[PDB]
Amino acid sequence: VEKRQLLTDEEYRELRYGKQETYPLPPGVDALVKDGEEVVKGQELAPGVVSRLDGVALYRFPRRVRVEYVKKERAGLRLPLAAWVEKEAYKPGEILAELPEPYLFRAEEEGVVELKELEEGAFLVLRREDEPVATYFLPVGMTPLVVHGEIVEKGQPLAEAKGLLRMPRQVRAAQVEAEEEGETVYLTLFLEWTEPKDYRVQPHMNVVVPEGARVEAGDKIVAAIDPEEEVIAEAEGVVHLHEPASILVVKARVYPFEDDVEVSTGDRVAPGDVLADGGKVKSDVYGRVEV
Amino acid sequence: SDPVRQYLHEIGQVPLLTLEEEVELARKVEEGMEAIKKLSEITGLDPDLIREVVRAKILGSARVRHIPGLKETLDPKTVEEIDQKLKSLPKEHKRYLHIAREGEAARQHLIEANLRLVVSIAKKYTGRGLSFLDLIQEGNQGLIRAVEKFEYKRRFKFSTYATWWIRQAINRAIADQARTIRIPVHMVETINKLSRTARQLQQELGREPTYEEIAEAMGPGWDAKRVEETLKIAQEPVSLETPIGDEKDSFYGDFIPDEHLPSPVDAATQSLLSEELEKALSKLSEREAMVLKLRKGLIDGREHTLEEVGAFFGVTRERIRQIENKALRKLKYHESRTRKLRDFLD
DNA sequence: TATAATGGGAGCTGTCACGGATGCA
DNA sequence: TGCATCCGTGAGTGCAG
Repeated sequence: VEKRQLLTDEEYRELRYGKQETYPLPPGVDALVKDGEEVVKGQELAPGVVSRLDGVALYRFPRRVRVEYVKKERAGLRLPLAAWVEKEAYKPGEILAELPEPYLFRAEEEGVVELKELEEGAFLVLRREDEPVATYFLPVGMTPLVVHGEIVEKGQPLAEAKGLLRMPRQVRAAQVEAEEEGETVYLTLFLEWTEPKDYRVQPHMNVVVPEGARVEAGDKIVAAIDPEEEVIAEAEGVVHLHEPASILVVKARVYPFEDDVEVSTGDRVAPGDVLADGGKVKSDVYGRVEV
Repeated sequence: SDPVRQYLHEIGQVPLLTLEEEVELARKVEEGMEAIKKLSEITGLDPDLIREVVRAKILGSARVRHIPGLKETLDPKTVEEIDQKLKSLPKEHKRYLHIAREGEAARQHLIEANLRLVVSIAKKYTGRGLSFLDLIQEGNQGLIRAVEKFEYKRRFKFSTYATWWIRQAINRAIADQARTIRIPVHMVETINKLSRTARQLQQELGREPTYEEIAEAMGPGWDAKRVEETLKIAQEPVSLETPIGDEKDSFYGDFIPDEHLPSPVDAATQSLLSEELEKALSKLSEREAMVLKLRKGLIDGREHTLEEVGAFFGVTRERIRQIENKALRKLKYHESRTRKLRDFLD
């Protein structure tokens, strides 16, 4: 564009402020893409929603926040020796034993049943007086034969393995300590796995945490007007944003940082200028900053 | 081409907010104000002086003026200079530079986002002394008030609170500029109180009320005299070019004689006085027609009582008040032959 | 100072003739 | 390039009014 040229109002905003467009999704229907996400025109954004320019999408108002909470704990399982595959750990989805025929996994303590089902798989915790007595781990292929809140004596069948059986997908076998007796072995796998808990964000509320940040206990996931109805992060976990109000498909360029930033928001800049972190990150395009 | 339909278009551009974006922008503003005084107790500079500097950079250098009330003339040197000892801060303090800048920017999009509302209020306030637009600006003017004084925490939609400051500033301008002679707003206030209560009187009477029938329905402290002189200042002036006739080659102002400037009969009269009175000073004595010629003045006058008359006359104090008497006395028999001074009393 | 309120409204009519500046096959 | 076509400018004197 040349000196002494006539730009309409929109043409001025383009040159001066940047292209961008916001799109609503039918409330509840979810996002085919996710925050931070570089994407281009024509790209499907939701069932009815399709973007028309280029850029980095951005989430407006997540109605549903989910916290994959992290668990690392010991649980055991006894199996035939002629049917398990020796490995010193078990990546998710991994097959760890195959049984000639069905082999009932039986209790090895007396107690009441605290069933904790997962997507695929199960946890079984027995407990006498409220101290917990033994934590068994049924993998995929083993189908429980108890209910939550039930009584078992020693040696009655808790579940039945049938054929191949393999770790689940969400759930890890960190280390695996084995010991044999009889024609069998009983594993104490130092399992690792995470559990979803979907929180509700309200119009008078705002999630104050990025997509996929680390929280301990005590951390704050969401603010709101009165201190109650605030959502705090019960214990360790990481964050996932689902179900936004609508998504602004800006056309800009993103640049993460690690320490003190050097440019406040509002600032204009050209390529080669020093954004933040001492001099490491720097501008790509001509543009205006949004810290 | 038509200056309203134009503004009606620029407005149709910024889309209407949604309940979230209402609270989001509302939210980001309140924090940014907090962020400024927190950001002024770390540096001690000054709340306003700072806020203006946050405003400068966010809006662009397109605008800058020494904001009256801030103590430095806010030239883009003291904005770089002060954007510097500001951006000089530790990430946990210069934390709040980022907070203000973000909040100022919500201010903007919250005003721009609620302009349609003002339109549909000032729309109802026409035919009142102020042009549609003129009402709009005054309307928006208030709308600015409404953001800097909103509390999203009260859970109100923004409409509800602003629809007060808008119509507070329309009504103030409708009462502070409309009249060629400006009158205090509280006097306007009570004028319309006649207009309204007289109107019902008439609507009950089958005829217009008298002064008295007004002072009654107006209540106590209201007599017939005081409704009268109230109207006679309600009275709007009339145009000097108000057209005369039904062709138009005459102007109501032409039939108006200029009585300030002296007529030629007049200004001639003053010269045959101020000289045919110098024709009675040096005719009988010119130093007793000088001590009395400074008991007044041939131009400016010189008349107090007893104090400069006692300073430099030549003689003593109550002795010039005697040749003051023989000054006059000589002039009352002086003007019994040159009787050409009577005619000046008309 | 706090339910909520978010794009206007009247056009006006029956003259004429010339000269200059702008748009278009 | 020549020629529609629009926009802006004028449109008598004085006196009563």
